[PDB]
Amino acid sequence: VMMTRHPNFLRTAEALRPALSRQAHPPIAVVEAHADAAALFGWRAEPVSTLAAFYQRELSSGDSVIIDFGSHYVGYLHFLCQSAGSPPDAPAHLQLTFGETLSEVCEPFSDYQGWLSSSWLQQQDLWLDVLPAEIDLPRRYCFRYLKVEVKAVSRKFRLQFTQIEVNAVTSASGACPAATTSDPQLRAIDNVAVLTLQNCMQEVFEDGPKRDRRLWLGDLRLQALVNDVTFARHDLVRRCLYLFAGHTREDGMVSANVFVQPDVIADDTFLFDYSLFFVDVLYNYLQSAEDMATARELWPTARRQVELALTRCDASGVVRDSDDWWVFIDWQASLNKQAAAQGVLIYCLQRAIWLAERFEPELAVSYRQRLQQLKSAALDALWDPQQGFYVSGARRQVSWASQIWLVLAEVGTPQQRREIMRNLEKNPPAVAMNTPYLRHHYIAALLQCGLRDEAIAQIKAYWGAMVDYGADTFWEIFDPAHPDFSPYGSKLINSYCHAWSCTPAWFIRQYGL
Amino acid sequence: VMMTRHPNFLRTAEALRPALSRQAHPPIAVVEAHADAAALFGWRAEPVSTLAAFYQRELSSGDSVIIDFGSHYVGYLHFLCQSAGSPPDAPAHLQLTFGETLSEVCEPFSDYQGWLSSSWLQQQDLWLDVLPAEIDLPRRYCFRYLKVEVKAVSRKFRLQFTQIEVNAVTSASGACPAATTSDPQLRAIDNVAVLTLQNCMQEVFEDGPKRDRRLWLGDLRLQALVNDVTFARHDLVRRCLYLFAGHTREDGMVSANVFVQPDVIADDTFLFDYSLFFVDVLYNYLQSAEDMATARELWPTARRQVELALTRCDASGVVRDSDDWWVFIDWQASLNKQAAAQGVLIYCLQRAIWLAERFEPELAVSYRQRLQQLKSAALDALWDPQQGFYVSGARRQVSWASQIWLVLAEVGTPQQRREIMRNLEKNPPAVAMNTPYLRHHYIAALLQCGLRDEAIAQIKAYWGAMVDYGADTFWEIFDPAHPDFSPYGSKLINSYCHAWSCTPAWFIRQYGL
Ligand SMILES: C[C@@H]1O[C@@H](O)[C@H](O)[C@H](O)[C@H]1O
Ligand SMILES: C[C@@H]1O[C@@H](O)[C@H](O)[C@H](O)[C@H]1O
Repeated sequence: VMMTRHPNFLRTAEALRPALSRQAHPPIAVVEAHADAAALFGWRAEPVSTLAAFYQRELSSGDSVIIDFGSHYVGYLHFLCQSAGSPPDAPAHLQLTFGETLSEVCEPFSDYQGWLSSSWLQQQDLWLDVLPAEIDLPRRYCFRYLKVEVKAVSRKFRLQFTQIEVNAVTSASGACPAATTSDPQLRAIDNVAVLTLQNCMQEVFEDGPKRDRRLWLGDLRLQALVNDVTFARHDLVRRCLYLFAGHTREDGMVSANVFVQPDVIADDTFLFDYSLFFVDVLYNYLQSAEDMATARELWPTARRQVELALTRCDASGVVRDSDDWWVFIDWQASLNKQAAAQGVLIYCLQRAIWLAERFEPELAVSYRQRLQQLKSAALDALWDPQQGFYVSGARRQVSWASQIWLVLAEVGTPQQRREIMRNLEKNPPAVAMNTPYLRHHYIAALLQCGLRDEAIAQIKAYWGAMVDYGADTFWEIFDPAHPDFSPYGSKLINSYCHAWSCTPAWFIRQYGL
Repeated sequence: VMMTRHPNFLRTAEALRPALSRQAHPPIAVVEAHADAAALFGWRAEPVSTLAAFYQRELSSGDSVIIDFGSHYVGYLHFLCQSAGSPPDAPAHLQLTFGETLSEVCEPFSDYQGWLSSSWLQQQDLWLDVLPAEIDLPRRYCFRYLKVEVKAVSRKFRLQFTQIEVNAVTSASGACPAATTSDPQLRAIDNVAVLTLQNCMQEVFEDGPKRDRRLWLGDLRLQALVNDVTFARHDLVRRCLYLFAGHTREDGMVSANVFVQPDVIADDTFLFDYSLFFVDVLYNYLQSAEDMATARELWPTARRQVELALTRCDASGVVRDSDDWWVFIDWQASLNKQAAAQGVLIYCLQRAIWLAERFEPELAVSYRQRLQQLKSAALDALWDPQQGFYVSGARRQVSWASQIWLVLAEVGTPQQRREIMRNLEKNPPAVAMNTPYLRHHYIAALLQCGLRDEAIAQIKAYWGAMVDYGADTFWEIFDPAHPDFSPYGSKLINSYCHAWSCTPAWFIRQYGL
């Protein structure tokens, strides 16, 4: 897999690396876990003591506690501990376990049976040869709960903690305007959304601070919108644009995600939709930041994503389907992706035209003709009048995703599109949405068709459910009908702070809901 | 338990802290373990590749190897490793296990049952967030074999080690005269002995570098003898004398062992014999180093150990017996210790007299009378003519230890004592010796009675057995009839480099065997 580096673009990205603010926080309580069928993933917390009382305890082999930090934090653990009893005559062996949910410190990691690496699960053994001890752990953890287990000391002495804190980090340490909304339930959702984005904003826009700690293009697109009306760090959107542009496949296609440690390496994973989203991110960045220099410099990268995407169309102007993981759309293994991909192409071509009008007017003429072909081809090949929905693939599957994306693409007439959104509400497709990522687009489609009250009710029903369940930050994965669901094969390795799920802040602020 | 600090003595000890020499060593092979009934603790090594070939390997989840370092080392692990395949998209989770014997990296630590802390078992989990990686582990390990297990990486990449070394440490980095002996089997034993002492000589004379990494008085006594004819670091014997003298029980009794991290703390463990051995260590130090200043300064400490010990005698001059752990002698739970303790008292009183002659002549007069009382009382109460052995305790137990110590004490006549050592041949006592520590004294008793050929044969039979089994260093525990034996409950937590077992070097060199 041949790649191409662009030193000029990478030097621009490097110069825009943000400083991180570091800030200490103590935890709020010691708790005990109780298995409970009717709770957040089967486990309930009960407060048992303050921390001042825990600092008086003298722990022996086998003793363990769970520390509730009170909110969701990303950062570095610091603690002090010391001996009690006789002079300490052996190392103290501890085991630490970190969780975003309570369930992550109650279910054993040894039972994880998924296709992501188990190494993402947060855990650390320590051997203290000398007491008293001052410990600053080097790895960055993302957690609310911390389990501390004394695996082994000798019978001659006991261990005693005197201080525990987390040093939390973020690049979103600037001001953040308060939301106007007079609706208390939307306010609560906005608060959770903003915290979600804050913890994801680091040296790049990370998708999730526990996992994958990495810049992805689909995620970036949504995060940039929220950033726009919260922390307004346009320099960081610019940095992330130059990163994707600075290291590409040799034919010019941008990667789905980028690493920045130990140096900038772009992944060998390529997605039809994420590539095209480079165009929409560049367009939204121009609108919000008003930086013509950057948009002009990066336009060729955007244009190239379109040149390459258009080669996937057959003679009749419909995107070819295949069984490999060629486009993302949602975490839904049974989803045929052809129709949704057609919609993404048409959506992003439209933005390529708006950009072309400024930087390459002559090309906009032919792009406009091409837009028309694709929309017509979508109607001819994909629309099914009897069902009132678009079908996808050789077996003519009906999904939510197909409808959402072809409505956003503005295929057909405004009243046809409004009729489709009513059809979802009264006659729901079989293949459902699994992520707040895809739900974001459902909301956008509702608003675009002037269904404003329906969009408000939908934000409240879906994201309000996560809030009512007790979420501090919004989740990577959420299907209300199956709250245990994981595409990875364990809810333990899902992310519970994922910024592609924090767009309600944008909807609420931008549309004045 | 009230203690007393002596700042003057501790400042002298601190000023004599030795510099450590650090020196790099590569391992010699990759091996595979095979369960084998007739081998060193049930496990046999087979070489499978060089290290140059292992540095070409690309390891995935579940792969593991065993690295043979070729000898016994004490020090710090350094290695480099890097990614292969796709760009690394998750942390690399490794598990390291360290063993002095092969069995320690083959038997699972999770099965350890014992009264010593399991935290002594050497083990370390690592999560590498970034590759390539340069790793220098901070803890000091004592090992020959190293197991390296890749617990988890993702399917997209593999791990590849490019260098592995141990940085070995010791304070015995000076010259060391070669042994004269023309006997090839004694030469082999001397080589193993010298390496044993070398690894135990650190910032103090440690009893064992894996465990307990600590200065004990009984161990010190034997280590100082060997030091005398090998590395000749008298400054270190002096340091260790001032440590025991510098922090005592409030009534003046020295502790059995001393900690030196984070500061000097003497243990709350007190042993009749180890306390008295302060006298013999001071005496041997004067003979070898010729340092009258130190011996004069520390004489009051020595004298006080005798004052206190003599209070354990009844009116008739026999030491009172009890079932608590009041005296050490050997790791033998079934041993009645009264007779051996009587012998240790008489042995150490004799040295207190030789010291008193120089620093307090008037006291030697009464000590000489007391020596006579104790020897007489030993004959009257403990000698059994019908059996030709000394008995110990109310149940008149016959042990090896009783005979050994009362012969070293020079109770009775030279011929009586020679007849006792012959009797150990013809009617071996029921309660056997479990350590090379006690065996050292058996050898000394043989030599003292002029049984020189028998002492040579006994060094060869016992220590030669450990060599023939494949030992790089001599062991803390060794009963030939039960090689699996542990007073701690698992052979995993025994020490396999214990300097109280390296005295053959002294015997061989000092007596020109
Ligand atoms: C497809 C890509 O990878 C998944 O693991 C994460 O959910 C990420 O947010 C998504 O954009
Ligand atoms: C009794 C004392 O402690 C044991 O654990 C060690 O074997 C040490 O060497 C010994 O001197």
